[PDB]
Amino acid sequence: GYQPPKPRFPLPDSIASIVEEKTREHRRSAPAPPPAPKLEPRPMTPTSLRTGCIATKAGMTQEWDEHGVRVPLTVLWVDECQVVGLKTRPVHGYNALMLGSGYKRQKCMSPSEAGFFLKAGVPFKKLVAEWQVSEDALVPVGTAIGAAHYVAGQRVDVTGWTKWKGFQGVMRRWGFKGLPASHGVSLSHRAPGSIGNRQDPGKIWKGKKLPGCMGDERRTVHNCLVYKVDAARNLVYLRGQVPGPVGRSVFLRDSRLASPALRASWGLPFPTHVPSAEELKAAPAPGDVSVVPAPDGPGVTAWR
Amino acid sequence: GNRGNTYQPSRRKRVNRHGLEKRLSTPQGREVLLRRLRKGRWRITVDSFR
Amino acid sequence: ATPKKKLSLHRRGNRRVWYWLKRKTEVAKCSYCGALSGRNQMFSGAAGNSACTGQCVEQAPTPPASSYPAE
Amino acid sequence: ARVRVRLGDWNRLNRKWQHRVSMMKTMVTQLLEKERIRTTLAKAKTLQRYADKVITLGKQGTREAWSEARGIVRTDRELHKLFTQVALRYRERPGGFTRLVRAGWRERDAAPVAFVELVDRPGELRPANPALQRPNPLSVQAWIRQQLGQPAREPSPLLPPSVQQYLREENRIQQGR
RNA sequence: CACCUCGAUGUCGGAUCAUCGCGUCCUGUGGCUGAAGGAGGUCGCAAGGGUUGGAUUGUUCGUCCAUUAAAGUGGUACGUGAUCUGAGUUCAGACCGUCGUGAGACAGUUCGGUUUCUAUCUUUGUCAGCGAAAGGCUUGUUUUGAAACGCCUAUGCACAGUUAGCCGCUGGGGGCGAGUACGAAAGGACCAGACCCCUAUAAACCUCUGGUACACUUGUUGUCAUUUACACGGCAUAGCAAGAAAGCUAAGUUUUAAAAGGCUAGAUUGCCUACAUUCAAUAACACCGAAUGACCCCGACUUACAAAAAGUUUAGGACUAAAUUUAUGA
RNA sequence: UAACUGUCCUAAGGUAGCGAAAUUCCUUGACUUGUAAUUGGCGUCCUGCAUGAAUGGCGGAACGACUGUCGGGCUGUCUCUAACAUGGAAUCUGUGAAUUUGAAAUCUUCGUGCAGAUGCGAAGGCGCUGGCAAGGGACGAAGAGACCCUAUGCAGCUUCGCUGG
RNA sequence: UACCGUACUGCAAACCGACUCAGGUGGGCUAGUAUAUAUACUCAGGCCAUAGAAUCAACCAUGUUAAAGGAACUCGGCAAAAUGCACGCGUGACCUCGGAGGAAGCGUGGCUAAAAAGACUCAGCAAAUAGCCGACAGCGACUGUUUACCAAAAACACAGGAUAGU
RNA sequence: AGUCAUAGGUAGCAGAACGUUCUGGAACAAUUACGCUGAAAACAGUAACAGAAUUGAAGCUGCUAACAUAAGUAACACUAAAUGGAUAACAUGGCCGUAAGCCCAAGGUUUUGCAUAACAAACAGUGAAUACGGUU
RNA sequence: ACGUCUAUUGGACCCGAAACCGAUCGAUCUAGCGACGUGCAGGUCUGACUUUAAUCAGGACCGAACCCGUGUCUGUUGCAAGAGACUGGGAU
Ligand SMILES: [Mg+2]
Ligand SMILES: [Mg+2]
Ligand SMILES: [Mg+2]
Ligand SMILES: [Mg+2]
Ligand SMILES: [Mg+2]
Ligand SMILES: [Mg+2]
Ligand SMILES: [Mg+2]
Ligand SMILES: [Mg+2]
Ligand SMILES: [Mg+2]
Ligand SMILES: [Mg+2]
Ligand SMILES: [Mg+2]
Ligand SMILES: [Mg+2]
Ligand SMILES: [Mg+2]
Ligand SMILES: [Mg+2]
Ligand SMILES: [Mg+2]
Ligand SMILES: [Mg+2]
Ligand SMILES: [Mg+2]
Ligand SMILES: [Mg+2]
Ligand SMILES: [Mg+2]
Ligand SMILES: [Mg+2]
Ligand SMILES: [Mg+2]
Ligand SMILES: [Mg+2]
Ligand SMILES: [Mg+2]
Ligand SMILES: [Mg+2]
Ligand SMILES: [Mg+2]
Ligand SMILES: [Mg+2]
Ligand SMILES: [Mg+2]
Ligand SMILES: [Mg+2]
Ligand SMILES: [Mg+2]
Ligand SMILES: [Mg+2]
Ligand SMILES: [Mg+2]
Ligand SMILES: [Mg+2]
Ligand SMILES: [Mg+2]
Ligand SMILES: [Mg+2]
Ligand SMILES: [Mg+2]
Ligand SMILES: [Zn+2]
Repeated sequence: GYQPPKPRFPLPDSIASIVEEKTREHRRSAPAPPPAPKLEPRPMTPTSLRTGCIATKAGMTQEWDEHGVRVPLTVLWVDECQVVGLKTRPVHGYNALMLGSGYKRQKCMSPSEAGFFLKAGVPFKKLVAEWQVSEDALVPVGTAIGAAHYVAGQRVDVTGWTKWKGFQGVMRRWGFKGLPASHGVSLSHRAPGSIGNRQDPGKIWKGKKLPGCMGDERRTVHNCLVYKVDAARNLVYLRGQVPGPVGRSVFLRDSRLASPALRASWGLPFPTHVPSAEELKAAPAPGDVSVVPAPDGPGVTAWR
Repeated sequence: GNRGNTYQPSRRKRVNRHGLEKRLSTPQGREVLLRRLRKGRWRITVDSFR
Repeated sequence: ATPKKKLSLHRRGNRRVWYWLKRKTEVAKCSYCGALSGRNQMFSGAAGNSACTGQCVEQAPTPPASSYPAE
Repeated sequence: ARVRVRLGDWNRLNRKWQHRVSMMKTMVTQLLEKERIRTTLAKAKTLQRYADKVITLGKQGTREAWSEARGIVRTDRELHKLFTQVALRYRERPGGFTRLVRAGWRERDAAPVAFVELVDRPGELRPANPALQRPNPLSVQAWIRQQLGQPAREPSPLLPPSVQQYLREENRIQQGR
């Protein structure tokens, strides 16, 4: 799936001396890369973009609010999400944070990709992604991005890859109506119907809806609420559905759809949840459950 | 109704129609036999044997 | 639902690409009897191998057991 | 069209379900009469699952188990073998009474072929592993099995010495009534 | 008119699915208003997406039932039979009426009356294969210009422009604003700016509610087997009937702002101990999985506070090794 | 309205009993019912384009794989489709056709043109080749006769067409 | 007490259809539950050879089930669904007095009881077989016949009647 | 042998030639041909002069034969159901059972039996003796 | 006279009809007739005869064997140059 790449004529007629000296004096005169960011808590600039998260769908459950209404709650789990790489405006063309999640053994990963983690000094992640971030949002390599990055009542934009269903016809892929079951219709109860329009168009359109293998598609659900965050167990409880099956990782970000630059007064820590007293925290061991926050909302039964 | 099976075999009817004696019974049947002889057919009638 | 012209030798060869078989990159060879098969399959005398001399299995000692033969 | 492989369930084997259960009953009866049978991979995997179910039912040794096996297992010469030789042979084995070895393809239809046989018998093709593995009381596993509620589960003879002091008694025979 | 096809080529309908124009019915809007804001008449811009019911006619014509913000008009061989119908326009049977001496004619009414085709390549949807390299290192080094080592990039792989191209593209109604500015007065708004409800469309999901569930559980009829007409087994649509869990699904549940969102190619940057076999013949389970320092699969045991998908376990398969464990606290 | 009288060519101007009917142009015939809404039926009425005792007029029991309409029950026909079962289809192995075919290495739009272009002109696009699907185009394929016209054309039939024993 | 037939096949891979063709092909014999040669299972007997192997495509064919509705679909309830059985009650108009008519509509059914009765099941015509019903018209009195290969009808015939000839 | 003039063509008309088979002139290939070119074309490279023609073919939905394409595509779905290392004798399971069982007729006319490949059709097989059917 | 080109009569440059006139063969398909023989499970209703009783009638009714092909669907170089499934009509 690539064009024929390069004719690559080698002979430069001896102008190669000028280009080699120009390249040597171009790399050596480029600026030194900026220092390690070393982030502590920072101010909330209104036009500043935060990082995202790689969370794992764990299924759906039932909860009732204090007002007494059932809410469909999916539960996501943050699998040791850390910052693996970094891109910034001086050395790269853009300013981004590269995130990693999960874990894989050394024998289970390709040697070209394992070398990247061994150079970075981070464990071998199973998924690597990146998010565009502002200049003041560059968090250093090795920093965890857990459930505490998000707050209860926040609206997020979850991105997921849909369940695979295989090849289906236009009845359930495009939702087309077919022909009647019993009025003389011959062998065409699930036919797509007319596809072109005769000699004057003379062809089928480039965007025609025809049967195909739907499934595994990157669909984003926009502006979904966060109902509960368990910081100790890395659990976030979104309300509503998340695309994808259970066990597949999904992407999260602050909802840019609801963006007045105020972030709707959500209590978002800007660089990440910079943890104070990181000591006195147990490793995977005999730990217990912790406390969580939740939004309330007003008048779900204001009248009948 | 499927066609194609007009030939219903019967030895009595075959010998009684196209046999030697009905050919010899009438004059024009005898000239039928005579031109079968003039053509040179190895089988003169449907019921000839030896 | 019907070809309008006759297919050329070049176009026929291009269309017949799905019909060709891929070569296998591994084979399990018995050093004695020279038999050839996959690494996940038995190809000794119990399976089809008229050339088997039993040297394919190099050790099989199991004398002791005790049970009730139902007769 | 219902999903059987990919959603753990029984194979369809190109047959209606009543034909499918009857064919599996015939094959499990044949598997215990001659202890190694050869068939296609799909029947071989289905036979392995069915053999585990039937062998455990014979291992129960109860009257209801005999009644259920009487319909499941056809021969009756081999209903005795399942309840006596097979039950005593695998009395302490936690499943996995059968192994599968692939044997290539068959001539009539190029279908993959597997050898399916009972393990732990004279005439098997790989040495079995012991069903139990007596624990060292001076190792980590034994202490984990003391702090947590696990039994000893040691290898045992058919009649251990814990019944010897009952059976030795001449006043516990009842004369045979 | 008869220029094109009689080596015969679907129109005079709707069923599904479309694309485009604006001479705009609505939604978004500006001017003139005989302009009380309402409610109207024009006129100017704007084609994003919306235009529903069915009762009657073979009718694309038309009403009139009553709902909406509205129930748009056209190019589409008055779009669309190698997707569907043949209800009407081409016959063959018959009757009634008209004309005819009669064979017969009727674009007068009726009843009945064969819709063939396995996709070559042009499009289109989707899923895949092929598109090799090592170049010189005068090797930075070594003697016994060949051997690997060190370099620039070359492929591969990963993240992939404040980076190309392309697709989708953001629907409304009623309240609250307001018993209101207005207005003798009845009569009631522009602003949608935001909140509450609904309804579409689009994208998902199975948490709820249901449907289905054919090796699940219960009850039962006939009959064949049954040295017990105890239990169990076969067949009768799974024999029948009832109730089920996973999975799928909608009638269910969420989300649908300026730009959001997706698809394909990709300057760069980074990395490289990468010949690609097995775990089931349709991996779609599984590459964001495993192959013995392995719970990947399968089996076994337990769970009614899972009417069953989790937990333990290396029993079996993904073979494999020894001089401190046939081996992970899997 | 024309019942009785007045007229003209004329075999004679159609009775009790029929009629927008198998057959009535106006047509959605005014009239009642039928439905919320009826041009297709039912029962009246009259204005019979182009009805009517041997082309038999007037209705009836029973009968009809005949035709047009109304109620009850019933249900996926439908609102609006979903799951499952069996057998094809899709994968592999074995056997193994035909329709079609000037040669092809066959892009899009606009224009031109035997007047609807893959092949011409202008501009643009396109790594290459397939599997599985959908059928808008190739005026797809299948019949040198669907319909109209013509022939020193045939054939059969009809008659107060012509000629014949 | 001679002559001819005597193999094999004969609802079929051996006959008639170009075929190992889903078509057409005459007569006879037969066991039980049981009762009819129908229906479900089975006896004697026969068969499971003429493509096989797994699997979750879409789609097609044939079916099962489906919440709330129910002809709203459609030229037209076309196609499906529904009634479908033996013992009792009952039972319209119209009519050629025969019929309509099984009108319509409602009870009673398996199993145990040498027996006045009962058990429990959601379900007792328990599985398979065995009419949808009523009303208004049109046409043809009726049963029949008709275009083998798109029309089974109001077309043809029919008993009867009239006329003409002999 | 140097100058001038002419040379687009359908229907049509006129002129010059090439090639195929056979014959006459006594016999022009017994022992082959093969320097790979020549010519304006038809063509030539095994005479020439005359003559006799079933004398020249991409072109008639022509006829015959062979070979492709579609394409290793469609098809190998009416049914009872198969399993065990075999279209198994044995075992297990299933299907018909007013037939898918048995006995005949019409019709067919040897399609009927024998070998764990094989050298086997070349070999076998139809018996009227119960008052069997026919012939009368 | 020979040679060439036209013209007339011939099939007369070649191939192609629908046709017309005679006299062969075909009722083994199908239509009618004729002779001989055979078949119509199970029930239901009505009328008649005889009854100590093993009889007849109805172009009667429901329904197998058998005959036919109404509607729908499948199939359309099909299983079949007219078939299959389910509904159907007749069945003294
Ligand atoms: Mg059809
Ligand atoms: Mg028939
Ligand atoms: Mg013939
Ligand atoms: Mg299927
Ligand atoms: Mg069954
Ligand atoms: Mg669930
Ligand atoms: Mg279950
Ligand atoms: Mg049985
Ligand atoms: Mg599905
Ligand atoms: Mg193991
Ligand atoms: Mg299948
Ligand atoms: Mg054009
Ligand atoms: Mg493609
Ligand atoms: Mg294709
Ligand atoms: Mg003329
Ligand atoms: Mg038959
Ligand atoms: Mg045939
Ligand atoms: Mg046959
Ligand atoms: Mg049976
Ligand atoms: Mg078979
Ligand atoms: Mg219901
Ligand atoms: Mg019943
Ligand atoms: Mg009758
Ligand atoms: Mg009749
Ligand atoms: Mg010239
Ligand atoms: Mg000139
Ligand atoms: Mg000579
Ligand atoms: Mg010639
Ligand atoms: Mg193949
Ligand atoms: Mg066998
Ligand atoms: Mg015979
Ligand atoms: Mg002359
Ligand atoms: Mg004759
Ligand atoms: Mg019948
Ligand atoms: Mg009937
Ligand atoms: Zn070997």
